[PDB]
Amino acid sequence: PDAQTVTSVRHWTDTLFSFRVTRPQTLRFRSGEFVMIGLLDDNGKPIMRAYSIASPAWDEELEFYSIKVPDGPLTSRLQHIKVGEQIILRPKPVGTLVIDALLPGKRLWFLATGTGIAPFASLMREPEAYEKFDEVIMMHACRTVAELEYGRQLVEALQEDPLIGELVEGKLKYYPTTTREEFHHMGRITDNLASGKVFEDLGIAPMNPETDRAMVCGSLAFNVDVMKVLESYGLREGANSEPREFVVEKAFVGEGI
Ligand SMILES: Cc1cc2nc3c(=O)[nH]c(=O)nc-3n(C[C@H](O)[C@H](O)[C@H](O)COP(=O)(O)OP(=O)(O)OC[C@H]3O[C@@H](n4cnc5c(N)ncnc54)[C@H](O)[C@@H]3O)c2cc1C
Ligand SMILES: Nc1ncnc2c1ncn2[C@@H]1O[C@H](COP(=O)(O)O)[C@@H](O)[C@H]1OP(=O)(O)O
Ligand SMILES: CCCCCCCS[C@@H]1O[C@H](CO)[C@@H](O)[C@H](O)[C@H]1O
Repeated sequence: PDAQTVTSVRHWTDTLFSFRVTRPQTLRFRSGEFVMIGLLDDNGKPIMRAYSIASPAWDEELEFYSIKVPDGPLTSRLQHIKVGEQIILRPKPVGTLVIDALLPGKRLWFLATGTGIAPFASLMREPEAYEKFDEVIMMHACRTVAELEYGRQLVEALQEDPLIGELVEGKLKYYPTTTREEFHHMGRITDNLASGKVFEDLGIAPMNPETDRAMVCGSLAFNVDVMKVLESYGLREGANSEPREFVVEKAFVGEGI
């Protein structure tokens, strides 16, 4: 188990923060995968938790998007982490949110809620996504506007980039929504896909197995409800052994805070 150093921290809300750490020279992974990271308790025993790598495979540094669960063994501590301090990292990537587990196609959808946007923060900055697919749709649903900030700034920086800010724009469509606070676009991913509102707002054709591929990341309940909506459009679940139209992964275990 490696010990890497925090090089920067940013707090978004009273329950969300992101940070970057040095990457082990040897660590290799595919954008979208996750690894175990953690801290030591008081007796010096490791407290490890799965975490999607929020940064792309080519990024020399590792990024993470994290929840804050006071009373949560890991994040009650991790939320206090400072630049210069370190985290325990098991350099062994895994996960079902890899491009290789999807049949090639034209449109790739990223469906996420809460911190579930983490593996897509990585995949949206992954070159392969824009060369194996013509369009990338990022649907991010959270309760408030503030919880969408991390994703917004990330997406904004890609579209404003002097060199590719225009190459991405037009190919990457950002569709954030809130379900509690007022915002120009609201509603759950499931409802907006079922009613067809999102196809409407983005001016695109309905979803179909022939052109559409999807990756889902949220609570287990979300994942289940989303799978039903996807299957009702013709798409099917795939895997690395038998690639299909969509793949899913739990954003966290339990009902979530
Ligand atoms: C494949 C996989 C990947 C994950 N990737 C991330 C990630 O990139 N970032 C991240 O913050 N977490 C991620 N999680 C959750 C993560 O593993 C830990 O649960 C998180 O670090 C909280 O740990 P804790 O010890 O502070 O609280 P825990 O005791 O683990 O959880 C207490 C409760 O808080 C809630 N909770 C935990 N994590 C979240 C979350 N992210 N969002 C909303 N509610 C949550 C759940 O109800 C949980 O039961 C991932 C989980 C899995 C299974
Ligand atoms: N089973 C589900 N299907 C679709 N959307 C969900 C589901 N469960 C929660 N959501 C939504 O995902 C987001 C994050 O929720 P949470 O913070 O509780 O984990 C919220 O917008 C929430 O919408 P809503 O507020 O309507 O439940
Ligand atoms: C020789 C032991 C190296 C431990 C590396 C993994 C990080 S461990 C981590 O470290 C922080 C300060 O760095 C502490 O504040 C925190 O409580 C502790 O869990």
